[PDB]
Amino acid sequence: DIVLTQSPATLSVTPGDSVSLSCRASQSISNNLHWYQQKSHESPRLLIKYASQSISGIPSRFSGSGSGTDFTLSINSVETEDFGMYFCQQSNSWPYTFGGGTKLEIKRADAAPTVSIFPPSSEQLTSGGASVVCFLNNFYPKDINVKWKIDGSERQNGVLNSWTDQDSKDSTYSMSSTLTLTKDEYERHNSYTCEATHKTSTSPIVKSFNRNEC
Amino acid sequence: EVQLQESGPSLVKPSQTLSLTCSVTGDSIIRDYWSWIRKFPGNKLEYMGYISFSGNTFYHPSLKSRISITRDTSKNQHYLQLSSVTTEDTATYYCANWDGTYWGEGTLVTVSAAKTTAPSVYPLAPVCGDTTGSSVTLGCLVKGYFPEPVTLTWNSGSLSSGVHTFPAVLQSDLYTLSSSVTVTSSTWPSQSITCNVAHPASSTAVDKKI
Amino acid sequence: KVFGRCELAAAMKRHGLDNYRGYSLGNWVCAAKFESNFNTQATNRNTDGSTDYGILQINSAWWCNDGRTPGSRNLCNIPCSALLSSDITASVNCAKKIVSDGNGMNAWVAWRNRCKGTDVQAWIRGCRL
Repeated sequence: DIVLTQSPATLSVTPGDSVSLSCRASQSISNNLHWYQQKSHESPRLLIKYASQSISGIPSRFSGSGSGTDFTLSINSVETEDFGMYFCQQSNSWPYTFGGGTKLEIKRADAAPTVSIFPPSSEQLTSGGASVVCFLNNFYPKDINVKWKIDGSERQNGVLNSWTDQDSKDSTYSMSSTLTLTKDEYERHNSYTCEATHKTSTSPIVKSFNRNEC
Repeated sequence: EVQLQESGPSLVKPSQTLSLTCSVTGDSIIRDYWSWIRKFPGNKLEYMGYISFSGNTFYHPSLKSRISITRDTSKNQHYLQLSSVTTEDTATYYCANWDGTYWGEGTLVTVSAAKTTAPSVYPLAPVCGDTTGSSVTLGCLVKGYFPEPVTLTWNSGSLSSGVHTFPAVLQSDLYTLSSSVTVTSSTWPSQSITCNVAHPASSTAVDKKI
Repeated sequence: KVFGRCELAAAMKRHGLDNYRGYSLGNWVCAAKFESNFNTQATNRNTDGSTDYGILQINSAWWCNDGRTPGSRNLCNIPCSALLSSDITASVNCAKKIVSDGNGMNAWVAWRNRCKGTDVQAWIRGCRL
C-alpha cells in the first residue's frame, strides 16, 4: 500500500499569514493526490483534486502543487474559518490511502494552565471506588505533560486523560486527568499529586493533597 | 440539492455485523460511483471501498472478506456491511460519491458488548472544602455509563459561564466524563451549585449538589 | 488541437497517467492514437443518439452530458464539451474514472483491439519524458 506522510503534525498560524502543508508518498503517484479539509463535527470537504486542480466553489486562497512523491497544499493568507484538519489522499493505486493529517491551529499568546485537584467523593468511596481528578484549564500551547504521583512515586496505571479541542472562546486548550483506584488502594496511601509541566514555566505546576489532612 | 443521508444501528456487538445505508436524494445511484470511508477515534481515515456504475466493487484488503457494498437502484441507496466486527471497528462512517464532492453526515457506529448502564454522578469539590483566591473551580464526574451520550448542565443551565465539559473516555467498557465549572469565590459556597446529568438511554436524570 | 505523439505523452505524464491503476503511459498514448489520432476535437455519432467526444472518444450516454443524449448518466459529471478542449484535463479526469470501473481499459474498444497485449511502451520510447 502507498503510504502518505504529512508534516508538520500540527501547524500554528495567525490568521492573515500564508502556510504550506506537505504530503509525501512512499511511491510515485503522478498527480493523483487529493486534499481534504475536515472541521470538528463535520464531514471531509474536497479542496484540491489531482494535485493542483481547483474545485469550483472552493476559496482561491487554497492551491495545490507538486507531483510524483512530493505534494504541497498552500493556503495564501489563512482565514478564521480555515482551522481544522487537512488530509491528503492518493487514488493512483488500490487501495486508496490517506495521510495522517495536519492540524491547522490558531496561534495565540502562551498561557499557563489553571490546575485544580479533587479527591474521591464520599459517594464513590462507598461504592468501593476512588477517582482523583485534576483539571488543567485554558492553557496554550497545547503541548503539556501531566504526571501523577502517589506517596512520591510516579503512577501511570489507572490514569485516563481527556482533551478539549481548541477553545472557540479564547483559542486555549483544556485537559482533564483522572487517576482511578479502588477504595482500598486509595485509603492505603497518603499523598496524591497532579504535576503539570508546560512551556510557560521551567518549574512544573504542582497540585496535591494528603489524606492525613482535611 | 444533492444529499446523502446515512442510517443504521449505532451500536453493534462484537462478532456481529455492522450495517449502514446511504440514501441519495437529488441525484441517482446509477449516475455515479459510491464510496465508504471510516474515521477512527484518533483522526485516522481509511478508505473502505467503492462500487462503480457497473456494480463492480473494490474493497480494501485491510478489511479481509468482512466487507460488502451493494446498491438498490430503485430505492437510490447503497449499503455497507461489515461482519465479524470487534471494538476496533468503532468509528465514524461516511458515504460519498467517488468524486468526493458529495458526503454523508457521518454516523458513529460503536462496537461493544456493554449493556445500557446508568451513570454514577460524583461531586468534585476542593479537598478542605475551603477556597483559595478570587475564584473556585468545582466539578462533576460522570462515571460508568453506556451508551453515550449524557447531557450535563450546571444549576439546570442557570450557571453557563466558565464551564469545561470534556469528551468521554472508555473505562472498563463504560464511559466516563467530567466537567469543570469556575465561579468567583463570592459565588460558592454562598450559593448552591448542582450538577444535572441526564442519560436518555437509561431513563435517568440525577442532580448532584457540590 | 491535434497533439504530436510525444507532446501528448509528456502531457499525459504530467496529468498522472503513467501507471494509473497499473496501466503504463504507453497504453494511454496508444489508445489516443487509435481512438482519434491525438485529435482533441474528434467526435463520433452513434446509432443510439449518443456521441463520442475528444482524444479518448468518451461517450455521451454514460460519461458526459451534451444536453441531447437519451438516458444520459453523466458519470463523469461534466459537459461533453469539456472533452473537446485543447486542455486535456477533463478527458484525463474522466478516463481515470472510466478505468476505475471494474473493466479497466477494456472500456475502449480501440485499445482492446489495437493496444491490449502489445509492447505499448513502444509508444513513448523515443520521447524525452
